Amino acid sequence: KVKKITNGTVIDHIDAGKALMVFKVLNVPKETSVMIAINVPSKKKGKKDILKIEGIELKKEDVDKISLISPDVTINIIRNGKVVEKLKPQIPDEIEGTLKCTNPNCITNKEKVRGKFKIESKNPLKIRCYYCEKFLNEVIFE
Amino acid sequence: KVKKITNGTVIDHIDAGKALMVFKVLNVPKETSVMIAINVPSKKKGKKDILKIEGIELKKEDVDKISLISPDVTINIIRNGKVVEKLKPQIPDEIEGTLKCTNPNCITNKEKVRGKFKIESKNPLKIRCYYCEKFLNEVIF
Ligand SMILES: Nc1ncnc2c1ncn2[C@@H]1O[C@H](COP(=O)(O)OP(=O)(O)OP(=O)(O)O)[C@@H](O)[C@H]1O
Ligand SMILES: Nc1ncnc2c1ncn2[C@@H]1O[C@H](COP(=O)(O)OP(=O)(O)OP(=O)(O)O)[C@@H](O)[C@H]1O
Ligand SMILES: Nc1ncnc2c1ncn2[C@@H]1O[C@H](COP(=O)(O)OP(=O)(O)OP(=O)(O)O)[C@@H](O)[C@H]1O
Ligand SMILES: Nc1ncnc2c1ncn2[C@@H]1O[C@H](COP(=O)(O)OP(=O)(O)OP(=O)(O)O)[C@@H](O)[C@H]1O
Ligand SMILES: [Zn+2]
Ligand SMILES: [Zn+2]
Ligand SMILES: [Zn+2]
Ligand SMILES: [Zn+2]
Repeated sequence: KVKKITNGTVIDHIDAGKALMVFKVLNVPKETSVMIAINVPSKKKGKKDILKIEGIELKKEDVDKISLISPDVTINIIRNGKVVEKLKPQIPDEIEGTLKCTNPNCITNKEKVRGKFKIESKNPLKIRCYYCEKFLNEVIFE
Repeated sequence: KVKKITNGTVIDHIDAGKALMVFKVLNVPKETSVMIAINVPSKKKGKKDILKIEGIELKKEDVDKISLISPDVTINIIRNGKVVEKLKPQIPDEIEGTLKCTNPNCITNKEKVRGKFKIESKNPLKIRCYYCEKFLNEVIF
């Protein structure tokens, strides 16, 4: 019924309604061919989102960023139209820049100091700002 | 192969890379099931985007908004899994506010002034701001 990917990545089992957030964070080149399924059937999740990206094999850094958005996705490496590998995003121990400290008065939001964070818990996800040492109350990609 | 739309809308022939902007302006309910194809083959346009929405038949207002973003779209109404009607957008001659002038120096972008544009050409689409007289370099709501 539709053009099957030859070479690329299929980010499957994304929590329903979060594919657009994931896609934005990945920030792929403008001419990239992509298929985005939102709120579609899932035997495992009931409903889910899917991101199919042609011609790109995500780098570790991008892969792991996804873990901060949807903790149970399956990264499917496609080659010759076949799934040759399934990866799970890793929640990093530390993060450079990337996120916004949710403390309005943090030195990183008042001065020119790049963000720095540390993950202190994976489930639930708890991220502490290195500088003000306050936990983020939300995950925000800068 | 993939699940088809049973009842809803298939917005076809969207200019490549513009489906997300179109989807954003439609602002559909959070639980809406959707399929977005970006930069896919098209005999008619070489490359294009396609937006498929289950459970929603776009209202005229939305239809005409889409055209400003992508003038050659085809609105396909789906019922019982079949395209029962093929709609073409109507491009207005004038526009009140709605769009943001793409000229940073325009008064509308420095003071709180209600935008106003004139469509001087639909093929190709040329939208002129009444205040600064400059043509939009992009359709922004
Ligand atoms: N070449 C391809 N082009 C586009 N989509 C593909 C391709 N290969 C498989 N997929 C997608 O990758 C995902 C996983 O494929 P498979 O690994 O075939 O699913 P499962 O359903 O067998 O995997 P899970 O058991 O879901 O990991 C599915 O969502 C599938 O539609
Ligand atoms: N390119 C696509 N366009 C439209 N719908 C799609 C596309 N690819 C996958 N789907 C739909 O996504 C749903 C899940 O397919 P898969 O992901 O194939 O189910 P599973 O049952 O393999 O998923 P679980 O592994 O159950 O999440 C199906 O309804 C399928 O038709
Ligand atoms: N029930 C459906 N579910 C999902 N997609 C559909 C469904 N019916 C048809 N479409 C899509 O709607 C668009 C128009 O269908 P048709 O009108 O069948 O295509 P054409 O290619 O025959 O139309 P054009 O000649 O492209 O207007 C196509 O992109 C088609 O794949
Ligand atoms: N849900 C989908 N998932 C992935 N790819 C899709 C999906 N629906 C359609 N496509 C792709 O969109 C492209 C155009 O299909 P159609 O829209 O069927 O072509 P046309 O030749 O009918 O288009 P024109 O009418 O030529 O734009 C094809 O490559 C098709 O496989
Ligand atoms: Zn599956
Ligand atoms: Zn801080
Ligand atoms: Zn067609
Ligand atoms: Zn202006």
